Amino acid sequence: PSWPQILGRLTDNRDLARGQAAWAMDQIMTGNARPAQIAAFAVAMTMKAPTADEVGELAGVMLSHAHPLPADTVPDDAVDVVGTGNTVNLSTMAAIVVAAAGVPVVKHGNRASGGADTLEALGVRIDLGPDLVARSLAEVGIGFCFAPRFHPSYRHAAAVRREIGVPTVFNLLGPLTNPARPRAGLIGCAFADLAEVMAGVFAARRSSVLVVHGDDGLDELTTTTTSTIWRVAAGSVDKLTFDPAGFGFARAQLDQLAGGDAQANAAAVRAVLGGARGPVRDAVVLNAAGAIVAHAGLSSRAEWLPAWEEGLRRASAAIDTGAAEQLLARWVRFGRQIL
Amino acid sequence: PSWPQILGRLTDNRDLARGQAAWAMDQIMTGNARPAQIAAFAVAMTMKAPTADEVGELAGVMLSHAHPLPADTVPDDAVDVVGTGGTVNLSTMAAIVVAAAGVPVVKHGNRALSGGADTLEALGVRIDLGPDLVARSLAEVGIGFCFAPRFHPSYRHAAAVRREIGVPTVFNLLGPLTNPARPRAGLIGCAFADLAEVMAGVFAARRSSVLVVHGDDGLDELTTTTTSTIWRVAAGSVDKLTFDPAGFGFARAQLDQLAGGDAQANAAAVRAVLGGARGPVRDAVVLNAAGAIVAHAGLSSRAEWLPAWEEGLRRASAAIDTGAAEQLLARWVRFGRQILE
Ligand SMILES: COc1ccc(C(=O)CC(=O)C(F)(F)F)cc1
Ligand SMILES: COc1ccc(C(=O)CC(=O)C(F)(F)F)cc1
Repeated sequence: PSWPQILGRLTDNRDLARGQAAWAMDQIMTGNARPAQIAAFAVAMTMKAPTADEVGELAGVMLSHAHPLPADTVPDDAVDVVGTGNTVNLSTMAAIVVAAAGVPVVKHGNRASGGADTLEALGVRIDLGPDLVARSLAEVGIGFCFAPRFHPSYRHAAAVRREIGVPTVFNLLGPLTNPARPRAGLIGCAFADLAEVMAGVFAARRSSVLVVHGDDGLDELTTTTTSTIWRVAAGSVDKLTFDPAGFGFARAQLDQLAGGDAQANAAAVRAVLGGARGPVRDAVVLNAAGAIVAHAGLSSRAEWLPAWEEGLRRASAAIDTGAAEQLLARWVRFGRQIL
Repeated sequence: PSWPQILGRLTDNRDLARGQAAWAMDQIMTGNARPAQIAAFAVAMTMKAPTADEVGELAGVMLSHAHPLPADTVPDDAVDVVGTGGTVNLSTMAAIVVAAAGVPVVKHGNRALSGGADTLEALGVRIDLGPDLVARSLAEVGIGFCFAPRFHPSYRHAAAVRREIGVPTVFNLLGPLTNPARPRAGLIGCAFADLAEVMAGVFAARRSSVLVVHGDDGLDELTTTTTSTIWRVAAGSVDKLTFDPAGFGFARAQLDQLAGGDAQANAAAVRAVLGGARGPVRDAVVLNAAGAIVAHAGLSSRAEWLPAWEEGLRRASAAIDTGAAEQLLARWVRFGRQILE
């Protein structure tokens, strides 16, 4: 195995042999890959079109280098709510709403607005060690794994990612390398082909996940139009077309849903959790419900439609009853009380 | 203009906007491109499939950073004989034969398996010479060699990345398109049919008289193992042709018979061929030398394809069998040894 061999195979538009993606990622994680080699691999893998097996090797090697949460501190029904990339506004709000509905949530991200930035603008302490993320989950029902603290060996790839800027297969790794390893979640992707790849990876993990792609390009469930959902459970995938109009959701415009910077997002979080109505609320409710449906897929034998009706009810209620606003405040309170 | 913009465009399999490739290359040449950005660009451009316009921008910017040869020192009808990589043994021998046939030759390359420059050094040729001495070599010997690191010092950042990733990229095309002497004709081989057509487009834009050649066995030269595709470039237009050496009496050969080796072995092969040794290596050398001579003729006329080749094959054969090729290499070595005094 070597870079000329692996890079050559990719530029020739061939899928890699089993273990080659893993070899490449291990070189990258151990500081043995030159920045040029990392970049070449990232780009070549992207333009070749990665397979689920390849991405599975990349994520798997990365996790083998990550710091875990302490034993028996992550509830086995914890969920993730995130997109691959911007809808940080939607995913941040959805995550808070899901937690306020009684579902444990553990997120994973970094400062870019990134997921971490919006949370910091709300007064949340994002940079916590494993022991305290665990406490946060137990005491608040939500936690955040700061990527630099849990994936320190990813620093070389991270530097290259910043330098080239363009999205690559590495953008898919965030959701697939949550160090808390939640077994469920709502995972958005901006590209349909890659969404399907991600669903394949989650399937092999026996997770209960909704991998979602707005047919308008959104890396969340959209209200602008239909969405494609890759419904993942019991080692298999159920691909379907999803229309929120069937749940009474008005059609919105794309410019209404797009996130902004950390402060603009924070302002939007405060307004929505305060009860402000509009397209942004609807999108948050929609994706929160999606996460709740995924959560139900773990234990409940509840069917698709009734699961959604209950998920939408619980999401809306988490906002309307002030539970979400109250949970965020409790989350901020927790970080301040650590000192 | 930015890397995310340019790299984003390529990963979406779109051709670049005008000037974007030029911007990228200028960043690379001035040392302002990070290795990761250079690598990303090279790979992305390769997998998208580069256009003639894009490569023309790369080559043009690279040339603007290069040291030129002195004014009025390069003969108007100088030719190049080179491959973009798989046959260094063949292009080197063909170059000497072409020079011996009276066609000025100016090559361009680097030390590498013996590279083009390495083989010549093994024969006693001084390869690392400034522009004034390359000019003198062309005048006094009829052949010259531009040492790439000497003429393209600002390319060091790109070359370091090329070695690191190892895989062939669009940058492998730049050698023949950035010859500092800027010969207007030549025999240019490429191991990839699609990239060969791109190069032909660039030479056409320059209104060069060139044969871009591709062995249908993956050879970056005219092969004797099988047929070859040839893009006849002349008068700003391109004619794509199939080429069978058998139509000129050449017997089919095996690929392993044209096998290069270390610099000492290639040198031995050069001495053998120039000494008149018959065989498939000679045949391949004569065939590629003739190709360059046909391209040279295209500068001053549009002679018929078949008789051009027959005269070219004849001239190349004569250059060897008169001893002219062997004598020219000796004059080349002699010239190099004279520089010290
Ligand atoms: C300096 O060390 C680091 C710098 C940046 C990062 C990330 O940025 C990773 C990230 O988002 C992930 F995809 F979630 F993993 C990790 C380590
Ligand atoms: C140390 O600085 C350098 C190192 C290597 C080279 C090349 O090797 C370029 C080359 O082949 C060309 F495309 F023909 F120009 C140039 C400068």
